[PDB]
Amino acid sequence: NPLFSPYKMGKFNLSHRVVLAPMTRCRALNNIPQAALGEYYEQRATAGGFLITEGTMISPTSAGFPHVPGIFTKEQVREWKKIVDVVHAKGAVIFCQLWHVGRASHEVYQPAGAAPISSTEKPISNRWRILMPDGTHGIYPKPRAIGTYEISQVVEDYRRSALNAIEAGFDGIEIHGAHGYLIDQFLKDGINDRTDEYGGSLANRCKFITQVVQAVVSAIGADRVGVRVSPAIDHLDAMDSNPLSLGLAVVERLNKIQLHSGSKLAYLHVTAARLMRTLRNAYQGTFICSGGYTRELGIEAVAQGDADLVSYGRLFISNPDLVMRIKLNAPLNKYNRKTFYTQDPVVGYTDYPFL
Ligand SMILES: Cc1cc2nc3c(=O)[nH]c(=O)nc-3n(C[C@H](O)[C@H](O)[C@H](O)COP(=O)(O)O)c2cc1C
Repeated sequence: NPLFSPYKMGKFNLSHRVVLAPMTRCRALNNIPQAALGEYYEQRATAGGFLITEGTMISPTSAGFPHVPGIFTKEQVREWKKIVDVVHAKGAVIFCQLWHVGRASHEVYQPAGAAPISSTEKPISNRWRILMPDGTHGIYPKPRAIGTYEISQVVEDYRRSALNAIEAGFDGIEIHGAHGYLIDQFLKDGINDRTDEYGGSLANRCKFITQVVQAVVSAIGADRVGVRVSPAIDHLDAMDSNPLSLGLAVVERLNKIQLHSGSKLAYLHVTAARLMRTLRNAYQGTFICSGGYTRELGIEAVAQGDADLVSYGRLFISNPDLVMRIKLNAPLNKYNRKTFYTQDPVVGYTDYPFL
């Protein structure tokens, strides 16, 4: 089983290649990490195993879900440190995913009910609805297209959040540039209708993610920085006319950032020759594949060299010992979609049984 051959992910030595994918669970009440999160990640932590936390707010305007953790206040760093210690006390490596939803927000999630910010003024179409704090579903509003000065301010929010994560004890961070959120709103030409230096050509549309990665790399180091993208996922109207060309353009800038920094990024994380094999071959460094992978598909991806690590999402919600179950080829538990985003600290969160 190649999933349990060790792997060197920069400075971190992993004992297996099963990774916990980032998953918003909405148990961080009032954007403050709770003790339930520490129990949740501890259940899933393994000695030498890699964990990626739920998307974490970088600023008061970055949230589009209820009760998602932040890492932009000192109270948030204080609470995150207790969760990181418990995870580290089981021998695991943990990255904090920095997450800005962009236009994928709503009045109720914004300070003073302000409009969400984005690369464009176009809202997410009527086909998608946002989850509201009371469990209902609302309408995505018109975002406010930000200028270039505000862009550099959002980049500074990524930078300050990356330092706060290291302050909390995180081994590193992952840049959330997937699933049609703020960074994807600049990447995809189905959303980015700008005419300034951040829109139009592939180079202009890759400029925002390039500045975000360079800023956090300069702050904490490249080997503590992971990047996640999803060129071929159309979530929230995040379509590109050429997802392969866009994905290869992003890899080219990531490869260049590593050359200009003298170090490799922690990894490239792609969720969805296959599109995934093409980006892996083009990227000079560690590759994590994500999306619909099983035990056999993950074994095969590592054996054929398609990826170095495999992240599992939904199966990790219902199987806290998913790493052990994959090792023993033990039957897995079903997950309950109803409690994906509820607020109970136990029900549908930490009460999924171990083997
Ligand atoms: C409830 C839920 C929350 C998720 N939250 C995030 C997130 O915050 N950031 C992210 O990049 N992906 C998020 N994802 C996507 C997963 O990380 C993963 O890419 C996707 O679930 C496919 O993995 P799987 O088929 O193994 O479940 C989430 C998925 C689910 C089901």
